[PDB]
Amino acid sequence: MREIVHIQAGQCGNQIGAKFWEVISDEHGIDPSGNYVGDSDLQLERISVYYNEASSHKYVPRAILVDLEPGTMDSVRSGAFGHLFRPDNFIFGQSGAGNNWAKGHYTEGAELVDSVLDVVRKECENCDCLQGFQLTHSLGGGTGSGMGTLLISKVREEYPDRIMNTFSVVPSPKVSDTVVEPYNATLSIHQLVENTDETYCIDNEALYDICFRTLKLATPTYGDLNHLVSATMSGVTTSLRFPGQLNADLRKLAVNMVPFPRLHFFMPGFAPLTARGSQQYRALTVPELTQQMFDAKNMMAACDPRHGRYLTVATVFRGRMSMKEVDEQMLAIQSKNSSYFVEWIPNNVKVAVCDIPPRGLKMSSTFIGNSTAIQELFKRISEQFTAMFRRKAFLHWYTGEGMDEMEFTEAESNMNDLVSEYQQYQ
Amino acid sequence: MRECISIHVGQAGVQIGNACWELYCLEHGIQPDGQMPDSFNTFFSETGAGKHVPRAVFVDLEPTVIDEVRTGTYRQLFHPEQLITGKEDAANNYARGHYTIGKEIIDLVLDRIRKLADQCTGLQGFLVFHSFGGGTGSGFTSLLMERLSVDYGKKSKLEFSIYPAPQVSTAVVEPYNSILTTHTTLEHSDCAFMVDNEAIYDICRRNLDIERPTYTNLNRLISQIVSSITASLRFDGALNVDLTEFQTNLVPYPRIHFPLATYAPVISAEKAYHEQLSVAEITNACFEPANQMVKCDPRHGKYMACCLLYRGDVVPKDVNAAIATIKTKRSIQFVDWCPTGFKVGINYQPPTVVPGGDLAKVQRAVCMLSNTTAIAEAWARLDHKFDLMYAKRAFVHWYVGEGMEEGEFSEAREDMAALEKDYEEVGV
Ligand SMILES: Nc1nc2c(ncn2[C@@H]2O[C@H](COP(=O)(O)CP(=O)(O)OP(=O)(O)O)[C@@H](O)[C@H]2O)c(=O)[nH]1
Ligand SMILES: Nc1nc2c(ncn2[C@@H]2O[C@H](COP(=O)(O)OP(=O)(O)OP(=O)(O)O)[C@@H](O)[C@H]2O)c(=O)[nH]1
Ligand SMILES: [Mg+2]
Ligand SMILES: [Mg+2]
Repeated sequence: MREIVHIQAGQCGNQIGAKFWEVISDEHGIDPSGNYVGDSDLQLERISVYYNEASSHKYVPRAILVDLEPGTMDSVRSGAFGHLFRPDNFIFGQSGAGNNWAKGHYTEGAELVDSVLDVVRKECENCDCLQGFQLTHSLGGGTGSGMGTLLISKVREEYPDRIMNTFSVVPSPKVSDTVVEPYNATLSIHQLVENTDETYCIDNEALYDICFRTLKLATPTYGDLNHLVSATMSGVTTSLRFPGQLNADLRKLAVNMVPFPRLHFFMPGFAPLTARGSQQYRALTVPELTQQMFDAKNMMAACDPRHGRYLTVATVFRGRMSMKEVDEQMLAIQSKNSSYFVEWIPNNVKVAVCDIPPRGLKMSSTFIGNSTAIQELFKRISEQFTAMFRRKAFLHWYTGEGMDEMEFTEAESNMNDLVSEYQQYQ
Repeated sequence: MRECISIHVGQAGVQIGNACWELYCLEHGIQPDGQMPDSFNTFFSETGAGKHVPRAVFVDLEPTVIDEVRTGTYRQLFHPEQLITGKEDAANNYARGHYTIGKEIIDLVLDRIRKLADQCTGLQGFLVFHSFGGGTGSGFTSLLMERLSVDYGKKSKLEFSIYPAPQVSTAVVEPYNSILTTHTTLEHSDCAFMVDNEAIYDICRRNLDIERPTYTNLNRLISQIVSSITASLRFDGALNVDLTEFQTNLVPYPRIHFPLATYAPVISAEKAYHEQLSVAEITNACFEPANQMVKCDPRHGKYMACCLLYRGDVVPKDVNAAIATIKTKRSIQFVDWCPTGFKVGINYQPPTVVPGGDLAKVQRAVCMLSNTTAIAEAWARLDHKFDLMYAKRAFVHWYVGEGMEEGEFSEAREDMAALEKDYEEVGV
């Protein structure tokens, strides 16, 4: 009930996906074989949200692991909790399409788009009821940005009545493992402003910065970064996936967080983040989680909440607490940080709670926030784009494959029109 | 032979249904099975030899809520079908609940209450429990209340709205949906009770001394005021009060029917032994500017009428003496046209306490449902929230995309607007 598909793209999504189910399988006591071993029944009641119930009381996810090269999925099959996936949902290609958006969007994506539109069209109508669509990609690559953007663009014109979402790892200047990621991200955002009604602009820059000061780990691998994002979006969906004292599903938070269609680019968060040593000293309580998740350093994105004011936020808890200590504080947050919150919209918060905790912890939250701080993000990409676009550099990889030059100036106009709206309300 | 029944909308109403029916089953001695090892005739339906079942419907689009009941301890108590359950929630939207998703589910709930209505000899009215959050409690009740206005226009239509507080709002679009929901309740419902989440917090924080109150402790208090209103029917009393005369005393005008509520004795177990509860004390406790469960200033707003429903070991003289003390107090005033603002109700049933309940066992208790102009202040705060964001045209395209028109929002404000003037005019 209120089911939803799960899509990947590139190294990012497929690696995020591998740990997306490392935790959810633990939230339901699922083995890597797909077998149910968990003891609780609250977790099994809504197994149907993510899992097509297979024979021998087994469970396997929707999990459309799509990619333009087999290097990822050949790894995911060997990875832990990799056998539970369906092999039919391993939609591979010949060449990974490189970091070229157009060569991953127009032709080489079209070569494979029909193979992945049929399997989602299979899973979609197979579901009793679908809440929406959900994927995990990056705006910097060509795979996650070329076909991962084409894909959702074709799913909305096939299923426009259904809301959806996307967890897009945006590029960054410091952690920049790509040259043309302005072009890849400037062109994907051209579609995501209309082809998706909520985008969680995670950025790999912060996820290191969080793990140095807060976790204080000496070897943050990509997995350790993903363990934040995997346990993050699990919080976004825990409302509908488990019972709750107060529930906020993907639609109930999207509708009341997005005032205008263009303004739906978010930043997530996750309150309890501690070293293995400094956890015992910190008594985790709702007033302390709350101040920990509204600050600048906990939220995972390449922007500063201090500069830009909040429009809307939400706090999806995963603990058995009292709603008094929750909302008395989140009014106190808006009293202390009244300048940082917008005055037009009173009580920008949309709180939500779940009765069950995650494994190991007693309490947890997630901070989704639509701010004007991400103005600086898109304002920065337009600077990287404009400097690289003034001199028509790297275009012949785009222009030769397709991608007429007029479309580049259209993309920056929208993003310049996008930030133009954030400053309009700021 | 009175047959008062109770429909429930939203997790606000459903989780109150868990409290209200946990309470009633403790009153009559009904086990959680539904089989008791007359009073129950009002709320329950006898079946077989000893099996009793509640006359209610827990309609809720979000299946995650009702599954707590269908996976709970009252599984074998509630009739399986009257736990109506949709498939996709209204998601804090009048539009998604009022028209779009409502059409898919009215056929199940209407035909079930109709199976309860005709089964009842003669019913007084149905108790609604809908919050103004925006989901089922705002739109799905709007269509439900009007379809019952045409089906049952004569019968009383009560409700208990968890009105969003002005200082605190659990969601973002509560300033919208509460203003949209005002139309159906002022035109259909005969008297619409109001409750705040921030108000109940202050009671249980200050008096009961609980700094971590949960919704299983809030609703456990609204379960009592509802039981207080219905104990006149559900049990005998030396001076009973029926719903048709209850609302007759609060409602001098047809539109002025939005009272607040109050429940004086709210004290811990150890707190009980130290302080003896007298009829003149619980009476005076109700008239405090904070003991009521609506965030307002009763000192500024003149009272229009009241129905004090004492219950338990109570006598009438000290009620008649207590109310004499109230009229002498200068902080408590009444409008000129109303010489008498006190209706009274007594019954020999004390309030029943849930085991492991924050509430204490008291030999007597009182609930009063005051209709006054103090509620205009709470509404003036949220009407300022509405026109503020609505001036910016915020979140309207989520409604317009669902089917409603932009003109409807101004009309709903106009209905609330003229409603504010009514409390001001009668105050003169
Ligand atoms: N925070 C994380 N960031 C990641 C992870 N994996 C990749 N990335 C980042 O995401 C960006 C996306 O790169 P891709 O996944 O598209 C590599 P791929 O060859 O599949 O893309 P194409 O260039 O389209 O072929 C890249 O700049 C990385 O810095 C991860 O596990 N965590
Ligand atoms: N007193 C009290 N109020 C509640 C409770 N749960 C929710 N509310 C109030 O109800 C409002 C939200 O409406 P809900 O009843 O959750 O509506 P819903 O069932 O979520 O409807 P959908 O959004 O369509 O799922 C909030 O403003 C809360 O203040 C509760 O347990 N007790
Ligand atoms: Mg790639
Ligand atoms: Mg709900």
